Amino acid sequence: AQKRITLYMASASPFPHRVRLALEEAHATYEMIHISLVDKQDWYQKKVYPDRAQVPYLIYGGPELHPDEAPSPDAAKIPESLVILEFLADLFPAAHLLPSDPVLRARARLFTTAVETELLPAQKAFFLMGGPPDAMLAALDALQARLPPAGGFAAGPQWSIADAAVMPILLRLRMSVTLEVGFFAPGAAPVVRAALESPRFARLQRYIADNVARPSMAATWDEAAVKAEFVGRFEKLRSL
Amino acid sequence: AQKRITLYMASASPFPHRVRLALEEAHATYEMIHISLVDKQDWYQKKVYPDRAQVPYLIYGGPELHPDEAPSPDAAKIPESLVILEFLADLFPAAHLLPSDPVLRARARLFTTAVETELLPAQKAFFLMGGPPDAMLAALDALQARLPPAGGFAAGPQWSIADAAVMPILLRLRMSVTLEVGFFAPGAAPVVRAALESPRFARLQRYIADNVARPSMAATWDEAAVKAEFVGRFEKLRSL
Ligand SMILES: O=C1C[C@H](c2ccc(O)cc2)Oc2cc(O)cc(O)c21
Ligand SMILES: O=C1C[C@H](c2ccc(O)cc2)Oc2cc(O)cc(O)c21
Repeated sequence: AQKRITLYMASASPFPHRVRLALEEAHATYEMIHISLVDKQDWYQKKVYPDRAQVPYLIYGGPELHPDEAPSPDAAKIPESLVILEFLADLFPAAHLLPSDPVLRARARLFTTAVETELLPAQKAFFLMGGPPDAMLAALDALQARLPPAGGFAAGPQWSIADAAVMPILLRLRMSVTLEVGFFAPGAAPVVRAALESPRFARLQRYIADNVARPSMAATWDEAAVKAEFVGRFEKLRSL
Repeated sequence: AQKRITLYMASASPFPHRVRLALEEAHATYEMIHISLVDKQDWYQKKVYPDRAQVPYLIYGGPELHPDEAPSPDAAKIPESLVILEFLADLFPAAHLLPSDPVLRARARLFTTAVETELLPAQKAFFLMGGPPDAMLAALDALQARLPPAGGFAAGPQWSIADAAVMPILLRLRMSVTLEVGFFAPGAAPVVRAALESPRFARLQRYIADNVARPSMAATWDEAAVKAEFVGRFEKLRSL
């Protein structure tokens, strides 16, 4: 049997979306609970996750959870979207959320490492610090060249959690420069938008379409819900 | 030869030591090529690892490999010490470099996540940027508190690649503040050194001792060679 999975989450961040993708790809059974910035004050820092009150957060095991309850002592609390991706691959081995070959598992984890050390820093300096679009586009060149040039997904022919880790990021990057919502340099957003639609990113376009076609994306991507919450998160930042 | 392991390594840096600990714990057959961290052989970048020319770098498969040779095209090349650790737990499932339970595996990964996002940057601010010693001790307090208080290793009663990830940092940090070899603020190295010997850090002294008592330390930790290359690296960097 499958012990109980309750995911604490939100829509603006790419990070809960990563977890949902894997959960869907494993045809897992789970419930979701949403979490606001007022939830993290009133009850989610006091009652559920005191250390850092971050989502995403998996509760594995124990009984049915509703909002404002504390997780049972005996259930496991698992933060950190990448660890959770690894946990799901361990929990659902029949789903091959990671390939079986040790070298191709490394290749998946090297892909993710680079999303984290290279793609995310570039996005931050570009969308949040007004950096120039050259830097952003060169990070995207590099990401694209790490894709298998002979086609398929990040680690090769089979979908893996390396795809779950980057795809939420690319979708929101595209949205944020399509809506021009960000702390961009002047005209930076439409430079990046037009380049992502051009031949320089053919391989990446194809990779995005290959991921968006799988039933797991339709099941985890709600344009409006993400947009709504993405715009909001930008205004929070903006204020302060 | 379908299983040959060649490791590009060095002594001063913690990251190749992580891999050696794992190889010894797995009773793996392997060969080492020594890349100098004081005067890096430029054939390493030109013929072996052009992108980043960093150690550790693990060559899996193919024929015998000598210094000043390119690895075979048909062999796998794996950088990133934490990826290599996971790679070796997958190569050697019977060694149990990770526990079998998914929650305990997540526990190990979480522990490592914390070494990476809290301990290393604290060490960096401290050893490289001359930051105050109490900030460094605070990251050490937190590390110690994440250990099982009764005894045992990072993730439980069994050794795991999470001990392989943190033990080389701990050893070199001790050595570094004991010889005051670093860009420390006046009097900050002795504060940390004396606090590491005091009853505040007794649980952590235990952890280091328990790890050092395992055969894998004697087989991987040559303190005189580490110190020679660590001092030589530091003096070179200072002169610049
Ligand atoms: O999921 C991660 C991310 C974590 C990490 C997080 C932040 C950081 O700066 C570095 C590493 O390292 C790991 C180490 C592992 O053995 C397995 C893992 O799944 C991870
Ligand atoms: O070893 C790592 C570290 C890498 C990482 C590097 C920098 C960073 O900020 C976060 C993660 O992420 C991972 C993700 C995985 O699924 C498995 C892994 O072994 C790793």
